[PDB]
Amino acid sequence: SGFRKMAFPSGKVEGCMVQVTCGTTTLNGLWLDDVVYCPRHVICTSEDMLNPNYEDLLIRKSNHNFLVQAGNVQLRVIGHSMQNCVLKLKVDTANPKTPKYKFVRIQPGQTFSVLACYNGSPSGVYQCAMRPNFTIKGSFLNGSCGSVGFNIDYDCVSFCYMHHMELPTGVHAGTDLEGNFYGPFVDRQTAQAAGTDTTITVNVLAWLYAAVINGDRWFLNRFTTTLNDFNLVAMKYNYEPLTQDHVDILGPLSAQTGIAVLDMCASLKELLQNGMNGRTILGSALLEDEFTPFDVVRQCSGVT
Amino acid sequence: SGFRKMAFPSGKVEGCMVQVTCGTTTLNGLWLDDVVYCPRHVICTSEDMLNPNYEDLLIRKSNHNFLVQAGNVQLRVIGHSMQNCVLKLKVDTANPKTPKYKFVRIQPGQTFSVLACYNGSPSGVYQCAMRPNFTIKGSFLNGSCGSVGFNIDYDCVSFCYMHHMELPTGVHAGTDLEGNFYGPFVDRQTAQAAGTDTTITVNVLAWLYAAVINGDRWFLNRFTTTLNDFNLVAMKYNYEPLTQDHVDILGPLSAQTGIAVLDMCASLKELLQNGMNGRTILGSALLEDEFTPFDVVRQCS
Ligand SMILES: *C(=N)[C@H](C[C@@H]1CCNC1=O)NC(=O)[C@H](CC1CC1)NC(=O)c1cc2c(OC)cccc2[nH]1
Ligand SMILES: *C(=N)[C@H](C[C@@H]1CCNC1=O)NC(=O)[C@H](CC1CC1)NC(=O)c1cc2c(OC)cccc2[nH]1
Ligand code: NA
Repeated sequence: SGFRKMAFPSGKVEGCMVQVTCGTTTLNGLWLDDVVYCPRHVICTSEDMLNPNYEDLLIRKSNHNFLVQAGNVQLRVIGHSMQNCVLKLKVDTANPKTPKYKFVRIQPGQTFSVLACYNGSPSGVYQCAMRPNFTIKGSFLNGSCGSVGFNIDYDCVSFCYMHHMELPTGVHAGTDLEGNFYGPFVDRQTAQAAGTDTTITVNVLAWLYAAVINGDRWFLNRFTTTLNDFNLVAMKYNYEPLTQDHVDILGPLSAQTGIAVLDMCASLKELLQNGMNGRTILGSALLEDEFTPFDVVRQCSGVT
Repeated sequence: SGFRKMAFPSGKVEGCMVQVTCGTTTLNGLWLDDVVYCPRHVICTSEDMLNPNYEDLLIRKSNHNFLVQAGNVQLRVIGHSMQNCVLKLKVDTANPKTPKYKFVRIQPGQTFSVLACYNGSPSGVYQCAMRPNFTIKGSFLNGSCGSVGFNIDYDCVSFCYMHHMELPTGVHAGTDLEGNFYGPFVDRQTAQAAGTDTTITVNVLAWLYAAVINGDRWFLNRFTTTLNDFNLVAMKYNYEPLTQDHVDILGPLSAQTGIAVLDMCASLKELLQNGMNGRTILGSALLEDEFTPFDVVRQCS
């Protein structure tokens, strides 16, 4: 037992982190097969960052302008291209540590592990959630761009995030592995504001199911509600609306505890309208929203 | 910026996890060089677990009773011995993925990363602290015994923990890699209670410095306290006392933020006496004590 914010084992991703340098700018890249993926602003200097014309800047670069390094070992760049905000550098060596992998674009509310790297060296790993406003409350410093977030299913690594930016409020922004930003953010040296954040409702429900599994069930009530009425109230309490996918992935926890999704939604609606009244859930007095139903299933059943 | 519970990258440890089976019991082992380390209760049956005479049980086993598996590859056991609660199985193959490593015993208040594994397959990694009562607030299920905790210094892995047991309260217990339990716990199948736990004060102070570095400073005040008066109040609230060494290691964070240590201690004393008033610090409604000063420095610099 015990419930912890848990990250995936990072070895498979560690085996793929490299160091990409253009001129004096050094950030991190992802070496899969014979291709290295990294943020394109590696080709920028400071004066270019303020308003960059990445096409014009890339036409001026050649293969021999890119220094790719695994450790201190150079990988020769034999091709280069730009896909949205991601630079793809074809190298001369296929990574022998390439795992089975996919590129996926996650939805707001999903979690993933971030491998914080600097100069191609992994420094840390932590668990993160894509907020409803398409930011992440990560932990990044200078030189962390190109660090990736990922999940692992069986032995297959699904890469979903590449880091690019820190907003003035201290949250972070990035793209998928196809270079498309999450949210309305652009890779420019500008102070950009995110929309107002909200609470991830499906994750709070997953946490309440985790409570019921461990005996904590004072918050259950008689009532049920329709999905639409619940979403209407939830938006009034700065909670995200619940999608059909959300109801579907809550299915296993509903079957394990015997509590239907809409019944638990009525329980949470009562919690939002009346409060907690001093009482606690899993010790905590705050409702936790960065555990997905998958995370609860993973820690309350064991997976891989 | 930002602050998260961060674990060390686990790849070097993943390269060493194997599956150890004796009879019907299967748990995890650590394969370093030509030796596999695992919890000794792998040799016990449900009958033995109540009051196991481990040396009698071990002398009755042979090399061929132990099935060591690296993924889908059998490792032939050519020796076996016992160091306290840890069984050491000598195999015929040296692990090529063996990193530079050390066996260390950590003190209460220190943190480490846990690689939770089942049947030799790593499933998760998270950050833990050795509680003052020598438990850890981990996340372990059946078959997780043999999972290890560790830190990493440049490229050297310091193994400090091997998991053995879950207490009735849901906290966890284990040994160092020399087989000596942390705390008054025993590897037998009984309900075992821990001593009263206290809060790691120096860690709370480091985490308040982390909160100041990341903008949160509603809890600060214009007051200052002496070390002894702060320790009086802290012990009143079941907090471990703050030593001069603790004050010194907070030095870098004090220099970075410009807040003296005793100034922050006045802030924390006000927090303990008054409460949070519904407010939060770094998204937490409770005072966090599982970040050492070094963890904060490493993350905020
Ligand atoms: C990549 N190495 C780096 C990582 C940042 C720095 C601190 N922690 C992080 O997460 N990324 C950047 O520095 C990016 C680069 C631009 C292409 C996006 N810039 C920012 O994150 C950035 C720039 C500003 C700014 O510029 C005037 C004003 C306010 C905030 C801000 N953030
Ligand atoms: C190892 N695979 C396993 C890991 C446990 C199971 C549940 N989660 C964990 O962390 N360890 C055990 O099962 C140990 C074995 C000990 C003999 C060394 N046993 C316990 O943790 C245990 C036994 C009891 C008990 O027995 C009557 C009563 C209450 C609690 C308890 N915990
Ligand atoms: Na003060």
